[PDB]
Amino acid sequence: IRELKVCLLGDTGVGKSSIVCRFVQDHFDHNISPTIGASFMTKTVPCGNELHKFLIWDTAGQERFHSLAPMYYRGSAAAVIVYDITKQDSFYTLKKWVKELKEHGPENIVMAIAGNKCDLSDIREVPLKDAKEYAESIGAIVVETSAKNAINIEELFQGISRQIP
Ligand SMILES: Nc1nc2c(ncn2[C@@H]2O[C@H](COP(=O)(O)OP(=O)(O)NP(=O)(O)O)[C@@H](O)[C@H]2O)c(=O)[nH]1
Ligand SMILES: [Mg+2]
Repeated sequence: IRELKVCLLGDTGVGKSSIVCRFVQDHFDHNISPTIGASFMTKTVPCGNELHKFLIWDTAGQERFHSLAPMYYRGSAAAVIVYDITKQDSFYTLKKWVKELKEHGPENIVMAIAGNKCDLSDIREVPLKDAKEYAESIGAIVVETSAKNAINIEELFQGISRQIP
């Protein structure tokens, strides 16, 4: 068993809790309420010839909670930074989280970007190519996901697993 601390960063409403909830519980609630404080969940996944037990810290995205964020991301093997493909604002917040992360988190932290709500493509505001370049220009992976339709949730975490010895 290889314990991996992962933290979720992103603006409110982007789907951080929905992603974890899909990953861990294989469940989606359209009426999932916001997170107050933080939420911890865990899932063990076989990767190569070793087990990866993800210790997932799903942080509350709301403004009043930013002041509590360094507590969860410090000591993290990886950080999942989530935007909402349907709101471009959520994509600039992603950049502000990346910055804080390169300044206050582990020197060697795995960066993964999730372009959540990809099922709402008919209202897309963030092209995949723009997110792919940004990810490449920061040594991060990018996957467009949908917690709703279970698209690339498992793959998002296979992305983290792949970038570790
Ligand atoms: N269509 C669609 N809706 C989604 C998807 N993921 C999340 N949502 C919806 O988006 C809303 C916010 O989801 P949530 O997971 O709470 O986001 P959050 O970033 O965790 N919220 P908070 O930051 O306040 O804790 C909810 O209504 C949720 O059902 C998705 O892939 N597709
Ligand atoms: Mg939440």
